[PDB]
Amino acid sequence: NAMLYPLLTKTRNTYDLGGIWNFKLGEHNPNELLPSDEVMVIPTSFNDLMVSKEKRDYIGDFWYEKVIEVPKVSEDEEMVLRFGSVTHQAKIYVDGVLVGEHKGGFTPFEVLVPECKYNNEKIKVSICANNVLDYTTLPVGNYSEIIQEDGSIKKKVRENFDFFNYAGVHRPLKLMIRPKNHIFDITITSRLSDDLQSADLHFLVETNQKVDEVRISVFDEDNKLVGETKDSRLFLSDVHLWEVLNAYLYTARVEIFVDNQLQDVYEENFGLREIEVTNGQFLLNRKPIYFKGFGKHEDTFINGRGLNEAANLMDLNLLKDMGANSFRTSHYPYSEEMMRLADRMGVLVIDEVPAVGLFQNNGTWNLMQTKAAHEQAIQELVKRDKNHPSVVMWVVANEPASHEAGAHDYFEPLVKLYKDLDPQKRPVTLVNILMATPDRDQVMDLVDVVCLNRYYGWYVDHGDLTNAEVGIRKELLEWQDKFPDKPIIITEYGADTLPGLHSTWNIPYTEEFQCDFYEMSHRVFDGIPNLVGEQVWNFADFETNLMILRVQGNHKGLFSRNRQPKQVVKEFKKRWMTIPHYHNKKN
Amino acid sequence: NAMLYPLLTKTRNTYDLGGIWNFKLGEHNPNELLPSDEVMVIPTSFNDLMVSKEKRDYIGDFWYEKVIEVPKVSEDEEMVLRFGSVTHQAKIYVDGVLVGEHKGGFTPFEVLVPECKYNNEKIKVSICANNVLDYTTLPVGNYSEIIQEDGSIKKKVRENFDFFNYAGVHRPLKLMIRPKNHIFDITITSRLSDDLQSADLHFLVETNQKVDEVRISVFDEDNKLVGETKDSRLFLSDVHLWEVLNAYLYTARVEIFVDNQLQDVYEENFGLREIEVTNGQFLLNRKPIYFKGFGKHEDTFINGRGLNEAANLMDLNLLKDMGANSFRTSHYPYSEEMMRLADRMGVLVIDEVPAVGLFQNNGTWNLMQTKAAHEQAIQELVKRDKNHPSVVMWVVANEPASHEAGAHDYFEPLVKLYKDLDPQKRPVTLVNILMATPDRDQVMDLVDVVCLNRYYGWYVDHGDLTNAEVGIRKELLEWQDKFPDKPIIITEYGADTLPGLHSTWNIPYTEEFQCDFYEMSHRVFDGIPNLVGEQVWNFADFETNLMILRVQGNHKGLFSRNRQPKQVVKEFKKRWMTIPHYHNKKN
Ligand SMILES: [Mg+2]
Ligand SMILES: [Mg+2]
Ligand SMILES: [Mg+2]
Ligand SMILES: [Mg+2]
Repeated sequence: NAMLYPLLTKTRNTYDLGGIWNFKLGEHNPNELLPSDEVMVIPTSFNDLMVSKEKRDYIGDFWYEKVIEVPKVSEDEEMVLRFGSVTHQAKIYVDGVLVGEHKGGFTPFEVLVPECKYNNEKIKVSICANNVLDYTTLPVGNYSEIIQEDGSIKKKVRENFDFFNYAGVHRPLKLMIRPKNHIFDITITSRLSDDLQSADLHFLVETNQKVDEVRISVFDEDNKLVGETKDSRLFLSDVHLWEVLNAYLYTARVEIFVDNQLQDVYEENFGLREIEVTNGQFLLNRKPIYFKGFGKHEDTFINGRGLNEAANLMDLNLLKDMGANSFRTSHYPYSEEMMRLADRMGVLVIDEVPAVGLFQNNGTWNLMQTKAAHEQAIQELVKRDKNHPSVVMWVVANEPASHEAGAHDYFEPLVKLYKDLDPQKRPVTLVNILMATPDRDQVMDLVDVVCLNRYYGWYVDHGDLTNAEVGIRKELLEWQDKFPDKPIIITEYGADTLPGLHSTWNIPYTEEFQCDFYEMSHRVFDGIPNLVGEQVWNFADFETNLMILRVQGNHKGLFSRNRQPKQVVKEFKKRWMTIPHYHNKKN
Repeated sequence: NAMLYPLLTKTRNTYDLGGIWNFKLGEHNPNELLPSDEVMVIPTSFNDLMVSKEKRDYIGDFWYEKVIEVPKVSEDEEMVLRFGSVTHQAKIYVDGVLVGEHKGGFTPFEVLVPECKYNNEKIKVSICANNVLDYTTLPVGNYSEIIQEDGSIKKKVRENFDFFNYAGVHRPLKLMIRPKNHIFDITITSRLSDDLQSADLHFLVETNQKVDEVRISVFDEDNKLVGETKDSRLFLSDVHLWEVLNAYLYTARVEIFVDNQLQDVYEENFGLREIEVTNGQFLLNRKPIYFKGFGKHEDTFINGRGLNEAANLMDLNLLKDMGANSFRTSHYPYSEEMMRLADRMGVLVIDEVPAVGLFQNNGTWNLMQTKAAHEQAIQELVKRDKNHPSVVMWVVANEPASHEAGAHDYFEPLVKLYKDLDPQKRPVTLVNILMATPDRDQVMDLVDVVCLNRYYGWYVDHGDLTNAEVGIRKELLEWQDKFPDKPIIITEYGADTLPGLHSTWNIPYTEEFQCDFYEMSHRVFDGIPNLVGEQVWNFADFETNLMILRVQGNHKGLFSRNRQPKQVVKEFKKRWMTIPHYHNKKN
C-alpha cells in the first residue's frame, strides 16, 4: 500500500523523522518511557556503531523511541508513518498502542496513525525492530537458542548467506500527511511504435475511493507539456527513448478531482524503452545488449547497510567511468533512491528479492518454510519498482538448492508470480550455484535468462588457472547446449584480493592474481556466443560474519571498501571501454 | 536570523530538500534550465564523487539546481530556504532571481522565498556555490590564476591549512514554512544555587514582531512539567545537573500568543552546569576537570566533509568507551547535529571558528584581510551554539602567527567579541603554534586557557624521543611560569602512523613508535600541575592536499579513516580509564 515514493506535493506534506532516537537492545514496554541512556541514528545499521562484540552480535528485539510533534492535520486528511525499510521485522507503536507490523527487512511499508491523536500536541513513536532470521524468513538464517546457565536465553543467527547480518532502520522514515481520498498506486506501460518514434501509453491509476476525473499531464525533460488525458490512455509523438548510459525521463503528473476540485496530486517518472529476450540475446530497444558491471551490496564503512546516497552516486560514477553499464541488487532490493538514480543515469538494473540461503547445510524443500515470505517479497518488489526503466530483469533466488527434489515445484509459481504482477512482463531469472551444474539442475527451464555464479580458479581449481579455463569453458558449452535459445549472464565471478599483496608467481589473494583470473575468464566468455553479460563479484569489498574462509569480510571487490581501486580496475576499464553497450556476438 | 535548529512544530512545517540535484562545475545562467547530464547529492562533498583529478581539483563556481513543488502556505506564513551550510560561498536563486547570499562554509543561513510564488505550482532553486579561498576568507587560502594559453582562466587554491579543501553542500537544506511573526532566537541562561540543588532560569525570547504573551513551559527528561512562566524567569528546585558523560537535558517549550491564539511554538533544549577557570584549573560544576579526548575533523570516506550522523555517533561511542570525555571542533564549526549529540552524551566540546591559516608562508598581519570574516564567524558561532551545555570553551584561532607584530591588536577585539556575545561568558582560548614559544608569543595574555599544539619527537627531534622529552618538558615549564594561573591544555600531539608498519627499533610511521611517542608525552604531562587536559591529533586519519610530508592524507589518527583502531588505541583506553573525569592534579 506504500509502494509510491514519498513526495512533497500540493496535497501531500512529507516530513523526515531521521535523527537521534532513544535506543535499547532488549526488552521494553512501549507504554513506558524509553530513557536516553542509549541513542541511535536513523537511518543506519546499529552494528558497527557498537564498540563491543557482544552488543554488535545482538540478536532479538531492539527499540527506537522518540516523541514527535503533531503537525496540522485537516478533517479530510490522514497521517501515516512511511518506513523505507526496517531490518528485519518490525512492530510499530503510537503512544504504546500497536498500529502496524511488517516482515521483511528490505521493502517499504506504511502505518496509519490513529485519527484520535490528530488533535494531540505530541505522539510517542516506538519502533520494535527484530533481526532474527530463520527458515521462515528471507534471507534464510539458522536460528538457535542456548541457556546461559544464568537463567536467560541467548539467541544466535548463523547466516545462510555470505554477508554480515546488518540490522536497524536502514532507510528514511517519513511522517506523511495525505488526503483520505488519495492516489493509491500508479502503473505506467507503453507500446513503442515500429519506428520507435511514437508510443501508446497506458496509465492505470488506483484510488481508494472514487473521483469524478483522473487527469494525467505528461512533461518532458524541459518540463514542457507533451500530452494530456482523462481516459487513462495517451498517444505521444516525437518520443525520446531511455538509453543505456543515456537516460531520458518523462514525468506523469496525476491529478484526481471530485466535484471539480483537486483531491490529490502525484508525480511519477517513467522511461520509454523496449525489452525482449529471444534467440540467445538480450534486446534493449531492439538492439543486442552486452551486460558489463557488478554484483553489488548496500555496504559501506560506519553505516553498514544503511542508506548513503553519496555512496550510490560515487559508485555509479565509477561504474560509468569504467565503461560498465549495469549492476544487480544482490541480494535484496536496494533503496528506492538507488533505483531512481539508476533511472536518471541510464544504468541497467537486475532487480532481486532477498531469496538467498534457500540451501540446506539435504531435503531443502521440506525444510524451507519461506513460501509466504517469498511471495510477499515478489509482490512488494514488483509493486515498488515496476515503473523503473532501469529495472530490466527480475531474480527469483540467488544460489538456491535447485538440484534437489521439489525445487521445480517451489519456483514455478514464484516465477509465475513475477510474470503475472509485472505489467511489462520483463524477463525473470534464477541465479545458479556451482552444485547445480546443467545435468542436475531442474529449475533453469522456468527462467528466461541463465545466470551463473562461477568461480573456476578460486573455489574450484584454486590458483590453477590452466585447469580452471578447461573447466569453465566446458560447463558454459553445456549450458548453451541445454538451452540454445536462452541468453547466458555471469552474475558472479571473482577472487579475494587484499590490497598490498603482491607476487610474480600468480599467487591467490594478490592483486596480480586478480588480474590473471579475470583475463582467463574473459578469454573463455568471449568464445561463448550466447554469453551476453559479465557482472563481477564484487564491486567493492564488504562485511561478512566470522568464517575461516573470510579474511575480515569479503575481498572479491574490484575496489576496496573505501572505494579505492585495486590493480584490476585499470584492466577492466580497458576491456569495458573497448566493448560497446550494444554489442552483438552472433555477428 | 537562522540560528535556531529546524524543527517540526504545529506552527512550523519543515521539509527536507535533500537528494539528487542537477549539477555543473562551471558557468551557468540561472535563467536557464540546468540539464540532468551531471547530478549531485545533497548533502555531501562533491570532490570524492568525481572520478577524475581534474574535476576533483575544480576551483570556482559550481551549481546545484532542482525544480521543487510548492506546498500549502497560508496568509500569515512565509517560506524560507534554510541551509545548514554551503562551502564556502553561495548565491541563492529562485526562478533565476538572486534572493540570498552567504560567505563562510561552516555556518547556517536562511533565505526568504518571494511571497509572489507561494501560489505557484513549482519554483526553481539554483545554488551557486563557490570554493575559492584567499586572504579575505576563513579558512585562509593562497589564491592564484594562471592562463592555460587557450584563452581560459584556471583558478588554484593553495591551502594555508592541513586538510583537504572539501566543498559542496555539506549539511541538510530545509524548506521551512513558518509564521511571519515567529520566534527567531531563544537564549537560555541559569544561575546555580550554592548547594547545587536549585537554579534560577532566565529566558530571552526574540520575535520579529510584537506579541501579547510569551509562555514558557519547562519539561524534564521524563517529559514532566517542572515549571512554567509568562515572565521569562523561572525558579527550579531538585534540579539535575548536566554532567560529564552523564548528561541531563531540560526542554524549554516556548509559545508566543497574539489575541489569545497560538502564534508560534518552538522547543529548545538546555542543560544545567557551571564553568569556571581559576588557579590553573578548569572547573565543571565547581570540580577540577581533566580533559581527555581528540582534535577531530568532519571527515569520512565518500562523503568527505559531508554530514554523517552515524559517523558522529560511532565516533562519540568510541570516545566514551576509551574513557575520553571531550573533543575540539577543529578547525571549523561542526554540524548542529554533532553539537546536539554531544549535549545528549555529556561530551565536552571546545567550539572553534574557521580561523586557521592566519600565517604567511614575517608580516602576516599586514597581509591578512580576514577581520570581517572573523567577526562574522564569531557572531554566527556564538549565536548558534550558546545554548549547548557541551560547549565549554571557544577558540578564537588555530595556529595563527601570534609571535609577529600586530598579532595582539588583531586578537584583542576578537576575544572581546566572544565575551560580549556569549551570555554565559565562557572561557576563550587560542590554539598556539610551536614557533610561538613563551618568549616570542604576544597573544596568550588575552585568553583564559593556554592551548598548545606540540610535536616534540615528530616535527622537532624527529624520531628522537630522548631529546624530545627534554624539549617538551622545558617549554611546558616555561608556559606554566609565564602564566602561573592559566590552565594548560595540549590540543594537538601525535605522529603519523600507517597501519601495518612495524619495527622493534622505535621507527617513525610505525604503530610501535606511535605508542612510544604518546608514552613519552604522557610522562611529561603528568609532571605539569597546570596541565589540565590532553587532546590527541587526530581521532582518525583524514584527507589533505598533495605535499611531500603527506602520505595520502594525514595519518596521525588513533583510528584509521575507516574507524578501525591502531595499536595505540589499547594503550589510551588503559590510561584514560585510570584517570577520572574529575581529576585534581594540585592535590
Ligand atoms: Mg550518509
Ligand atoms: Mg569462473
Ligand atoms: Mg610534543
Ligand atoms: Mg595525571
